[PDB]
Amino acid sequence: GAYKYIQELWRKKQSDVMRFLLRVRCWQYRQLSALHRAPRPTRPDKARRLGYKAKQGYVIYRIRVRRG
Amino acid sequence: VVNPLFEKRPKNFGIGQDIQPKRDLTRFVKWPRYIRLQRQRAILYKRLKVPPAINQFTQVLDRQTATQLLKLAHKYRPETKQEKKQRLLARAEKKAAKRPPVLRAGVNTVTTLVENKKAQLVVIAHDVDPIELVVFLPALCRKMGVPYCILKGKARLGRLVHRKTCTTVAFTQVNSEDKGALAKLVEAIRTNYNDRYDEIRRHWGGNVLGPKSVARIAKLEKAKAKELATKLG
Amino acid sequence: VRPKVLMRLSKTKKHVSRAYGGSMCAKCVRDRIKRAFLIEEQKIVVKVLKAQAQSQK
Amino acid sequence: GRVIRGQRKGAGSVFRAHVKHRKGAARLRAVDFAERHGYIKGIVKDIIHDPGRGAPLAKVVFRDPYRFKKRTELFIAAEGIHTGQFVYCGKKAQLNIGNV
Amino acid sequence: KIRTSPTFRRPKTLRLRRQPKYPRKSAPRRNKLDHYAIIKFPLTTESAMKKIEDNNTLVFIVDVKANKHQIKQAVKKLYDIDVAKVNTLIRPDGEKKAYVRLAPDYDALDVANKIGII
RNA sequence: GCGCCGUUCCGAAGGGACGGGCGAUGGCCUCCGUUGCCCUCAGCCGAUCGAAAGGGAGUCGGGUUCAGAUCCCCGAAUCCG
RNA sequence: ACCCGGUGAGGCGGGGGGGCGAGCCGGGCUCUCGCUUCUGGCGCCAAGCGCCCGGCCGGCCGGGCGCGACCCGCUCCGGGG
Ligand SMILES: [Mg+2]
Ligand SMILES: [Mg+2]
Ligand SMILES: [Mg+2]
Repeated sequence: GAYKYIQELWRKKQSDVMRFLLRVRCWQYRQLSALHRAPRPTRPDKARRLGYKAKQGYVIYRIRVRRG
Repeated sequence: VVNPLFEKRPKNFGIGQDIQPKRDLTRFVKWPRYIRLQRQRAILYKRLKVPPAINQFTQVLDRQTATQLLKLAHKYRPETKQEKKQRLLARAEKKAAKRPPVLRAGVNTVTTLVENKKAQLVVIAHDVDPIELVVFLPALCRKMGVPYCILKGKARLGRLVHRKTCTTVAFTQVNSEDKGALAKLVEAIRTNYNDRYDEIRRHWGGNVLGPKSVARIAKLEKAKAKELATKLG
Repeated sequence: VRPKVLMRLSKTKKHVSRAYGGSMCAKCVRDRIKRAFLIEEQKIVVKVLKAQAQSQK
Repeated sequence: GRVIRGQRKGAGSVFRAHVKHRKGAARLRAVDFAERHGYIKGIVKDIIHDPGRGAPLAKVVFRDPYRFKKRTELFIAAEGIHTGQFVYCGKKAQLNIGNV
Repeated sequence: KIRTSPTFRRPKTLRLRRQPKYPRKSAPRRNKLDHYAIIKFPLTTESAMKKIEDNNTLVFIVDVKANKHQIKQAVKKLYDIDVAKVNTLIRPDGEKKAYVRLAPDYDALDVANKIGII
């Protein structure tokens, strides 16, 4: 299906498309607050690997950690 | 006839002459943070060097073809929850006393039947919020030889089905009544995309500056052009 | 008197029957009237001189 | 040994400034359409002495060109400005003492 | 619609009132500060009897959570008599001594003999 | 990490009120209050605490107790709603 | 991307419209301007024009929109980078 293509597409991070997406996403999330709700996952495939399903009561919070 | 007491009293809206009126000020609103984020995000999508795997979603199949594609997809809409109960009631009455072809939605079912080589036309919405779901699918339809089209709005594609949003729609099988128009749409979509996918790969994105900076650079270039014209004569 | 007492006093006890009553003294009132007349007359003179400048030019 | 006096001055709570009797911050007018293109006139109401400052300040009353409300500003009174004086402010203003 | 002010405040959205499906508690709590519970006893002090005989009052001992209007309505209900005014103090014992000044149509000595104190 | 910094600083920070329109009620359905919606209006400044000597409306005389009196009694007023 | 200053984030950039100067044969073109300086006055909640419709009997009473107050825009203006 589509999940294996999405999986190795999230794997190959050093490519131009994925570096562009990580740069735009990191910029947008840096403008966002330190702790907020993402109503849908940014990585749906990795969420389904970790155990996230699409039903009521499964919430995802996007938070930031100060690096160092 | 007229009343001579009706004096015309114009206000001179000069600098420091009179108070200024409440004119339109939509540009100078101190907007909230989410509006200010979502505007300059699209501004950065205009500015930054967009790779062709994201730039392929910027070309949309036009309106006159999209209306015919919606007219074709309206005939083969999937079942409703009430229509499922009606068909189960009819099956129960038949038990007491061939399925038609429908849409196949979802990137999983769509890509599985494209590698199974069952699709004849694959509809894509251009405006998915995680873009990595649908990046591989145009080149995958290129390799499998499947016609793919890209349309504006996932809401108008998800209201063909009885849901909210829908990314990819596959046209697996059609009847004999809806074959010729389907072939005429397949031919136009194929000559739009599959014949010219290599130029889509070569076409980079972005590198478009803002209008003020473009106007300033164009002013300096036209000034230097007028200078280099008037020295030669 | 103290300011919260002024609810008790009548209307005539708190101001004077005059333009700018109880806010400005009468000398500065009549000076402000003279100024408000004379700056307006100066604007009329400047308008007449501008009309004459447009008449010559 | 102990924490030295220059280190104790940086912490605060004793060595802070005495800003109670001070009237306010001596700040100019912000940039706008009148400061940018033309000019706008304002009267000098009164000159006051500010504590903790050798320079005297001036209450300059401006007229707001956008909303009907008289603004006040704490200008730094230069030597030669008297009360009842029209201080102009803008780009098209003239060059004399009591003008920015 | 044109933007008049440059500031963008929060728009006045619609909110609803409390329409609960079931109340929080089952029964409303009964008045534990009853009229009988708010008046403990009248005093039989010689000074209190001198105050009753002279200044046409009644001296009561009251729970500390009371109001002057509560003492007034409590005396009016449980003694069937009109009250001119109520003067309250809190004793160092803990309870509230209440000098209830009555109206001069009734007699303080007569109502004291009626309620039994002497 | 218990929590810390920060008081206008990286905030959609108002629930307020004049007038008009509509429907629902209440009272000799006269005329007006009460709430519900919509149109319309609006700058503020930082939630809150912080002086029994700071600002702060308005009470004095006589008499009375073994102990209380600008408080209790009498006679005079006065402030706010 | 990132940093600083101001604001109640109030006219920022181009294209229009008009006037004042120079040269050419009423016309286009390079540039400036855009209404306030003898005075311790006042200045908001539109005057004027046009197009509408609602009720009453050409007349009476109550309202809306656009000009006045140019248009298009993708960062609030600047300063670093
Ligand atoms: Mg220390
Ligand atoms: Mg307090
Ligand atoms: Mg105090």
